[PDB]
Parts: sequence; C-alpha cells; structure tokens
Amino acid sequence: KSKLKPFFALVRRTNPSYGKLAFALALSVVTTLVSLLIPLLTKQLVDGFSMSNLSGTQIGLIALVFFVQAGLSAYATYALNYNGQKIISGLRELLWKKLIKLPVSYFDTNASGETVSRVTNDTMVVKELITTHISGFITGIISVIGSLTILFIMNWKLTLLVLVVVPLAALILVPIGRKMFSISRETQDETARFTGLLNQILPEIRLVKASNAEDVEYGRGKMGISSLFKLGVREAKVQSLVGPLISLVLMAALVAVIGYGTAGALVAFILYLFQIIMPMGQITTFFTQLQKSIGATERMIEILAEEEEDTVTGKQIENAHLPIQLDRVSFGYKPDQLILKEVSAVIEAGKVTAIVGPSGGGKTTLFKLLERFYSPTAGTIRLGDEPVDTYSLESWREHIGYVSQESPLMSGTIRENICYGLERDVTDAEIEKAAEMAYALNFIKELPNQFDTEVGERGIMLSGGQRQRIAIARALLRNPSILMLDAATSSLDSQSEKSVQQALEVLMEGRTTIVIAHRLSTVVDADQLLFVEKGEITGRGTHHELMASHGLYRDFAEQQLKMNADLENKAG
Amino acid sequence: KSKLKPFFALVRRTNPSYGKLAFALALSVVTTLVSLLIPLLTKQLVDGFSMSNLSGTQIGLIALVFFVQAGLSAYATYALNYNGQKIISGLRELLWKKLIKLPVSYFDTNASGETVSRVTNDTMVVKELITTHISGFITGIISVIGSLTILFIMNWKLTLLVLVVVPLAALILVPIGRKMFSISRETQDETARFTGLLNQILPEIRLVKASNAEDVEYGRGKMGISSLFKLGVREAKVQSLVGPLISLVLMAALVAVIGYGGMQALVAFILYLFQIIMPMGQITTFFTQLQKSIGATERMIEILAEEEEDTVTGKQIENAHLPIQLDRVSFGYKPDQLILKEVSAVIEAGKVTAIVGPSGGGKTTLFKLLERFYSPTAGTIRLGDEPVDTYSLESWREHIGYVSQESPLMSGTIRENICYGLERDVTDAEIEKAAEMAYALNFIKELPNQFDTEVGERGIMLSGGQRQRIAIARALLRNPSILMLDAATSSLDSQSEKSVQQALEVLMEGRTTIVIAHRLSTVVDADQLLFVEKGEITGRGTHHELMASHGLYRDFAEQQLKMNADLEN
Ligand SMILES: CCNc1cc2oc3c/c(=[NH+]\CC)c(C)cc-3c(-c3ccccc3C(=O)OCC)c2cc1C
Ligand SMILES: CCNc1cc2oc3c/c(=[NH+]\CC)c(C)cc-3c(-c3ccccc3C(=O)OCC)c2cc1C
Ligand SMILES: Nc1ncnc2c1ncn2[C@@H]1O[C@H](COP(=O)(O)OP(=O)(O)OP(=O)(O)O)[C@@H](O)[C@H]1O
Ligand SMILES: Nc1ncnc2c1ncn2[C@@H]1O[C@H](COP(=O)(O)OP(=O)(O)OP(=O)(O)O)[C@@H](O)[C@H]1O
Ligand SMILES: [Mg+2]
Ligand SMILES: [Mg+2]
Repeated sequence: KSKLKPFFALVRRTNPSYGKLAFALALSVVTTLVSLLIPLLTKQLVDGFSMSNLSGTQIGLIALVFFVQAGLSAYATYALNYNGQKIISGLRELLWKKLIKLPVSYFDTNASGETVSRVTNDTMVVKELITTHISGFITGIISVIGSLTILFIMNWKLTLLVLVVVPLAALILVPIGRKMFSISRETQDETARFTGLLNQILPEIRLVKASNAEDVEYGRGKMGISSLFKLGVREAKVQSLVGPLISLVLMAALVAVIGYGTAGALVAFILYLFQIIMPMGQITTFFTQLQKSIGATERMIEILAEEEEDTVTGKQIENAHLPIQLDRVSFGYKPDQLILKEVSAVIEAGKVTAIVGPSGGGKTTLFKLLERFYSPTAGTIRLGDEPVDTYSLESWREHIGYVSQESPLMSGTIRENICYGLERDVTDAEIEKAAEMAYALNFIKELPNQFDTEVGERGIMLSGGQRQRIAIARALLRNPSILMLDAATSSLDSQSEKSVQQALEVLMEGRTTIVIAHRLSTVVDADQLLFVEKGEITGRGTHHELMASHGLYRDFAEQQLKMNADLENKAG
Repeated sequence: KSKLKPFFALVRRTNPSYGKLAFALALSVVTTLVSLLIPLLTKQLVDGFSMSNLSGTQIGLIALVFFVQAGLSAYATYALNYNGQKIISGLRELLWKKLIKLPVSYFDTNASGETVSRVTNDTMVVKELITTHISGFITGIISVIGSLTILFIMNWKLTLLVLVVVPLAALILVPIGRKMFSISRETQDETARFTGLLNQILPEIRLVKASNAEDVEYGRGKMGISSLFKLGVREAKVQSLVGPLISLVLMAALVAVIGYGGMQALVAFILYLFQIIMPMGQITTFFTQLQKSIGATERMIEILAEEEEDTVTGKQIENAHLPIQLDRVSFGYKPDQLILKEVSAVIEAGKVTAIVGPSGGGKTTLFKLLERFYSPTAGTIRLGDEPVDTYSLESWREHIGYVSQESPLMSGTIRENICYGLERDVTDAEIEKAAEMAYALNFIKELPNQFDTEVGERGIMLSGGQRQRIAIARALLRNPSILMLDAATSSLDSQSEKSVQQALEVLMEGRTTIVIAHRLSTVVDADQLLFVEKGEITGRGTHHELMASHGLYRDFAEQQLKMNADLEN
C-alpha cells in the first residue's frame, strides 16, 4: 500500500545481499573523508614545499602510496557492482522458479510470450540503480552532513535556513516522482507487449509470408515501437526537468541568506554554501531512479503471490492401482460459461477405452483435467473410491504419460527430447525400444547419427510424419500404468498405425489406456466407447452394441463408412 | 576490418541523428566554457560582493537568473537523450524490416527464439553510450586541450611532459578495450541464448509438466543464469581496472616534473595538473564503453548483410493462368544432402490433383518448394513452359492459398486471423461466406461474438479441431488461383470433411487444387493421384488405373481397405 515496502522486502529475499554492501559503502565512506580533506591540506602542504626537493621525494612516495588508496575507491565500486550483479542474479532465479510452478490456468490468460521479458528486461532496469546511484546517495548524505557541520554559524546560530532547503525541494520532487512512477510502469509494461509481439509472430514466418503479411506485420512492429518507445521520451522530458527545479529551491536558500544578514562571517559563509550543489544533484537523482525502479518491479511483485499449484503434499498413498471414475463432475474453462455437463463414467482398468467426439465437444479438456491441471468446480475425480487430490498434486502425474492434440517438441536434440521424464536412469540401451515401439527407429537410423540429429525451434528439422511419432515415444518410454494417446492419426501413415497398434497392445494389457481418435475406425475394438456431445455423453457400451442397441446418432459411424464404401466398387 | 568504421556506418543508415545533435553539442560546448570561467569570476565577484548588501542584492539577483540559465544545460541533456532515443529507435526500425524480408532458409539453420532478443536487449546498451558519456567525450576533450594550453610556458619550451600523459595511457588502454570488446560479444550472445531458451519453454508449459521437468528445466534456467550472468561480472572486474592503470600513467607524469623540470609558476603548475584528473577519467570511460557497445553491435551488423530475398524485381504480375509443371526437379534441404530425386510431374490445371505418400516422404517439402520458399538447386519449376522465377518472387504467393501441416495462428481475434488476405478491404459482408465454405460459422456464432473472441498464443483458446478449420478459412478467403490443402483430415471430424469437400467443389471448378491427404479414401476421385517415396515419384494417372496397372504396392490402398472393412462385420 506504500509502493515502497514490498520492494525492499523483495530484494531482502535474496539473502546474500547483506554480505558486502555495508562493507562496500564503508570503504566508500572513508573515500569521502579523504576527498573532503585533501583540498584543505594541499594549500598548507604546498606552503611546506618552499624547497620541495628533499621532502618532495618522500611526499612523492607518499602521494604515490596515497593515490593508490585513492584508486582503492574502484575496489568499492567493483564490490558495489558485484553485490548488485548478485541481487539481479537471485532476483532472476527466484522469479524463474516461481514462473513455472504456478497453475496452467494462469497461462491461459496472461499470454506467456509477453511474460518472458519480465525476466530479462524487468530486472535489468534495477541494475543501473543498484550500482551507481546508490554510491551517489551514500557519497551525498555524508557530504551534506559533512557540509553544515563546518557551517557552525549556520547549524547553531543561524539555523532557520538550513531546514528550509529540504522540505521545499522534496515538495517539488514528489509530483516528479509520481509522474515518473507512472512512466516506468508503462515502459516495462510495453516492452513485454513488444517482445511478446515478436515471439507470437517471428517463429511463425512460414505463415507471415502470405504475400501481404510482411507489409502488415512490418506495420504492427513499427506502430509497436515508434508510437510507444520513442514516446518514452516522456520519461526523458521529466528526467531533465529536475535540473532547474532542484536549482530553484537552492536559489530560494540564497534569497533567505541575504534577507537575514556579521559582515566578516557571511563572506566565507557564502563560499561554504556554494559547496552543497553537487551533493544535492546526486541525492535528487537517487529518488528519481528509485521510484523509476519500482515501476519496473510493480508488475513483477504480483506474480510472486500466485498459488504454486504443484506441491509435494502426497499424504500417504501413491501406488495402489485401481480404476478411475468421474462422479457428476463438470468443469469450466471460464468460471461462468462452463463447457462440460456433469460427466459420469467409469474407466475399467486392464481394458482400453476410447472417447470419440465431433469437433466442438469436450474431448480435450477431459484429458486436461484428468491430469489435474484444473481441479474442476462441480463434481470430483476418484480412483479406488478415494479422492485423487489426496494422492498428490503433481507427483501423481509421473505415473501417467501424455500427448496433446498437437505433438510439441523442444529445441534440444532428439535425445534430450525423450529423456527428462525419468531424468535419472535414461538407460541408453532402452531408448531404442521405445523408438521401436513408436515405429521411430526405421526412419531415424537413416538420419545422421540420431544423438547428433537436431530439431529446429518447434521441430521444423523433423517433419510432421516424424514429429507425431517421436512425441509418443515420450509416453511409451516413461513406462506408465495410465496412458493417453491423443491423436493416433494426426500426422502419420497407416503403415505407422498398424505397427503402433500392434506394438502398444503388447505392453498395455494390465495397464489401462485412454485414447481418442479422429476417425472411429482406429479404436472400434476397445472394451468401451464414450460419445461426448457438447459436454454430455449419450452413449456407452461396446461399439458393436452401440450400433444396434442405441440409436441417438446411428450414423456418426455411418458417416465414416459411406466415405470408405467407394473403395470397393472402383477397385473390384 | 577495423571493427569501428561499420559502427559509424550502422548509425549513419539511421538518418535523423545528425539533425539536432550539433545544437546539442554546441550547448555542451558553451556549458564547458561557462564551467571554465565560473571560478575566475567568483573569486573576484566576492571582492565586489564584499560591499554591503545594498549593492550585492542588485548583482545577486542577476547571478540568480544566471544560475537558471546555468540550468539550461539540463535541456541539453534532454537533447542528447532525445537524439539518443531517436538513434536507438532507428536501429530497431531498420533491424526489424530487414528481419522479415530475408529468405526463410535463414530462419531454420539459425533459431528464431535466439534472434528475437537482438531487437530489444541488443540496442538498449547503445543508449547508455549515446546519452551521457558522449557529452563527457566532448566536455573532456575541450577541457584537456584548454587546460594544457593554459601551461603557456610548458607547451612551447618544456613540452616533454605533455607528450607522455595521453599516449602512454592509450598504450595501457589497448588491452582493456580488447578484453572489454570480447566480453560484449559474449554477454550479448548469451542474453540472446537466455531469452531464446525461455520463449521455447513457457509456451509449451503443458509438456514441461512431465512431473519431473519442473525440477530439471528449472535447473537449465539456473545453469543458464548463474553460471553465465553472475559470471558476467567478469567485465565489472576489468571495468574497475581502468582506475589503477590510469593512475600509474599520470603519476609517471607526476615524477616527470622533477625528471626534467627540476632545473627551472612551479606551484601553479602543480595546481593545474591536479585538475586534468576528472576530464581524463571521463574521456577514458567513454573509450571503455565504446568497446563495450561495439561488441554488443558487431553481431548486430551481420544480420543487416543478408540477401533480403523478397523484392518486386519480378517484372510480371501473373494475370494469366496455365498449368503447373515440374521439370526434372531435385531439391536438397542442405547443399550437400538432398531429399528429392529428379522428380517429373505435370499439375493439370482447373481440375483437382493430389499427392499421397508415406510418413517422412517428400510430400510437404514439395509444397514448400512449389511455394518457392527455396528455389531448388537443380532442375526448374515452370508453368505454361515459362519458369516461375522470371515472374516475381512473392507476388505469385498472393494467388496461392496455403494451410500448413500444423495449424498456425497469429495471436489476436479470429476475425483478424483471416482479415489480412487482401489486407485492405476485408469487406465484413462475406467473411462468413468464407467461413461457410469452411464449415466454421455453425461452430462460431454460438461463441461470444466472433470478432470479440480472441485466440491465445498458438490458438490455445480454441480447439485443435477448431484451429484447423479456422486456418482453412484464410485459404478460401483469398479466392486464389491455386489452392493448397495440406492436412484435410488432421484435426476435424466426418461431419466436417463432408460439408468441407462438398463446399470446395462448387467454388473450384475451373480453379486447380493441389491437396495431400492421409487416408486415401478422401482423394479417390481426383483426376491424378501421385505417389511419392523417399524423394522419388512412382505413380501417375487415376487411382483406379494406378491400382492394378502399376506394381509397386497393390496393397497401399488395401492398407486401409482391410482396416476399414471391419466396421460392417
Ligand atoms: C544551487 C544553484 N547553483 C548552482 C547549480 C548548478 O546546478 C548544476 C546542475 C547540473 N546538473 C546535475 C544533474 C550540472 C551539470 C551543473 C550545475 C552547475 C554548473 C553549471 C555550469 C558550470 C558549472 C556548474 C557547477 O556546478 O560548478 C559551480 C562552480 C550549477 C552551478 C551552480 C552555481
Ligand atoms: C591518476 C591517479 N589519480 C587520481 C585518480 C582518480 O581516479 C578517479 C577515478 C574515478 N572514476 C572515473 C570513472 C573517480 C570517480 C574519481 C577518481 C579520483 C578521485 C577519487 C576520490 C576523490 C576525488 C577524486 C578526484 O578525481 O579528485 C582529485 C582532486 C581520482 C583521484 C586521483 C588523484
Ligand atoms: N480455452 C479453451 N480451452 C479448451 N477448450 C475450450 C476453450 N474455449 C472453448 N473450449 C471448448 O472446449 C473444447 C475443447 O476441445 P477438444 O480438446 O475437445 O479438442 P479435440 O479433442 O481435438 O476435439 P475437436 O475436434 O473438438 O477439436 C472445444 O470444443 C471448445 O469448444
Ligand atoms: N527442416 C526440414 N525441412 C525439410 N526436411 C527435413 C527438415 N528436417 C528434417 N527433414 C527430413 O526431411 C524429410 C522430409 O520430410 P517432409 O517434411 O517432406 O515430411 P512430410 O512430407 O511432412 O511427411 P508427412 O506428410 O508424412 O508428415 C524427413 O524425413 C526429415 O527426416
Ligand atoms: Mg485434447
Ligand atoms: Mg508433410
């Protein structure tokens, strides 16, 4: 509620920040003393240089030694940079850990491509403050406190004026700080929009070559930068405005000194007064960057309070395998326009069961919440007549492989694209078997040295036929007791399909499998078939039973068979 | 070659920097002069100010307004910073335009996730050079020359001590910049690496949920951060080193005062030489930062030197329409290894043709080739016995729709996902007409306000089945000369494809259509069925003729025939 307390609270979280900063400033503290004492002794010392020949060698040696300790100020600067280059490091560390552990429902709203720049750019702004200006603040406060002390006429007898410089200046600065804080909160919250705009586009250049997108996309980029970032000059305008105003209040000090004038002391008093300008320049800049840095962090703190969906809180049960049943459970991908309708069905183990649905139904999310991304609102999910949430929050997941409507990959090689599931016992001799069981070997060995082979960003180097096949190798290698194929027909030929169907049947006899297929033909043989329509289910039983006994559609399957019926008369 | 001329050349291509910068420096010039003359007047003004306040007030108020005019130097800093804010915006502008128009080939060998950061974090460093220290480089250079010229006996009779202060310091700085320059190319090429890692991790979070990746992939971020950027402190090490080294060179001049000046005012000499300290330090920092900026921009320049392939240099607009022909085509995705073998086929116009093949064949590469993304090394691609290359590079694309094997979508409103075909005259009246021929509105109008609804990053908000249709609308809206359905059955049901196929038949009757579809049942009735395999073509003609006449498979169709025949029994 103060725009200040959370900041110093957040930097405190990086524990090693206490190690050297106080030591760093203290080294700079003595640097201030020698600087504030050198000019008052050189005039006396040069008077002692009336001969400057025999003693000059010793003082020259002394000056040699002393000016090395003048160079010692850099060691404070190096340390000050060092501790700063740590407080940024842990800040990235602590954020990045928190940026994955939070529920996927958060990412379905906040445009992940935008929030990436809140790791790089929304911390680099702190760097300029933490290193240089802080030294200015320390070197200034000691200088100003070391200024009025010699003003003994001014700090014990003529004090009515030293106390008027700060309240006026700060009163002037407060609007400036508030304005600039309203700037930094934007310049960061548009960098994220800008850097986000690219990764939503640039990795997809294949489409943006639509023969006119390049014109339009170039338009969006420019309107992103020029109309916003160059208009960030608004920060520059207020940043330069401080000079006059910080000189203005100081001017008022001077009208006060001439209005309360005795004669033999004021002459030196004016000279002493003309020393505090440079400290005032540094101190005013510190607060300017201070409330600047906050706006570069105001967005960051909020993503440090989202509720960490994953826990290790698996109470006492992880392993005993029992069927999975959903009891009157309904879910909303949006908290009001619920898209599902109190599904109730049972998944008997040891027997594969298939969901088939027309495009627009509730197939995908029924997987996406059966892996407990969402914890649906109405109803619940059980296995073994026990609540699933009592098993774990995501330690349950490792017993379950998964592929998506798509087949995503990551920029590593084809090796560490399959490994990180078990991530301890890769068992190089077994990566082969999983690729075999996904029919991946026989069209990989021809590639240049599988381990050496490299995908593009989204797996452009591999292809659609190869992309889907390599994805399920992740699921079959993880050795699960619960499996989800998601598109056995996405991008792969019938040649691939028969081998895959002939392969995973050999493993998954006592390990329950739930698969959804684009075409009804691939999973007719399964021991149970659901038929999801717009969040409801209006069919059960085996497909052969479903045809004759049940008659809601009676033609969804027949909408497939008349497609293939042309293949008999025209062929023989 | 010299690694400094291109920088002033790279800045040069952004024109407007030269406009107001001279006025900015000129203000800094008079800023230096007034700072040069301020101490001389005050030490004698106080003698005049020694008079009572009756005369002091009349002069003090004039000194006050002088101070406000001394405050005018602030608006000089704004001028530099604005000029700086102009040059950084220009660098982003030029870089962004060159980034789009390069051949797609570069965006595969390189990584898009890497190059994104080179527009945000690889120009911001140039700000800190161009804002403050550029003034220091000017303030120092005038002050040092002015201060040296004050030594009017030392510059014409005892010049030995002025030829050592600067050149010896420069000799010391030579390794410092060289070490610093090597740092910037490393730190910037790793910030690029770090930002590259994240944009290919977060968007696919649903698969980093492998129940152990949250521990492992988090480690990759740390190992990227901690072992590199907390070790990026290594430049802060040498950046401190300027202090001690500028010390020895100048004290070496301090001992030179007795090395040659001990035989000859002298006290005024010592006073003045203790004033060149801050200017020399200020100007020294500028060179150090310069070698820092040059490194963070030496990788920057290189991607301004690619072929910027797309042009309008094709002196044709494609008014006519003739069939597509492939003449002895052989393409390789790498100049050494090739996946296409002398393929020869004629795409008959105005009547649908198809390509069917197995996984990992040459199907979709032949699409990217026929869109002329790559211009194959061997053979040629022509239409009507005229090469495609003479026509244009990407005005031809405007006549050909293209839906990909995956279902791509930019982020925005699903309206805006289809709008930019004509990019000017969206003509709201018949967007639904494109959707109806794509079977979309029956599963769109029920949603909240077709325009209002917005997809996520890769269409996460809509479904995969929905996305593949919503992409195919972009194909039909362009009303193209050539239609390219790449995945007609990827993610969509039987209730879709029947309504889909029945729609395109009316639309394209004299407009040729190239389609590749799995599950051969869906392309049985096309005029020409082509078989591709490992970069070679081994089939022609109608499906019924190719069935028994050719003898390669005789069972590839039977592949699904026996797979689908089980439903009846
Ligand atoms: C309180 C009112 N008194 C003054 C306030 C001043 O404010 C200044 C603010 C500045 N901006 C800071 C961001 C800079 C750069 C120089 C300033 C000077 C200045 C300007 C030109 C030449 C020399 C000096 C100077 O400081 O030397 C005086 C001997 C300055 C001088 C006086 C007397
Ligand atoms: C060549 C060796 N001789 C010197 C080198 C120096 O290097 C300095 C480098 C600096 N870094 C630049 C980025 C800064 C900030 C101050 C420096 C001072 C300095 C430090 C504290 C107080 C006053 C001064 C100072 O300069 O005033 C001397 C009267 C300094 C002084 C001397 C004598
Ligand atoms: N943000 C959202 N996330 C998931 N589903 C959504 C969202 N918004 C709406 N939906 C609805 O939820 C359904 C989820 O799609 P689903 O996972 O079933 O796709 P699918 O399994 O590939 O099948 P389809 O062929 O219908 O795409 C869609 O039909 C869609 O209408
Ligand atoms: N970036 C790439 N571009 C082209 N080919 C690649 C690339 N990376 C790898 N390849 C290799 O080139 C071959 C051709 O793949 P292609 O993209 O033609 O498959 P496809 O036509 O998508 O197959 P399917 O249609 O069955 O998915 C692949 O077997 C693959 O091994
Ligand atoms: Mg799904
Ligand atoms: Mg393909």
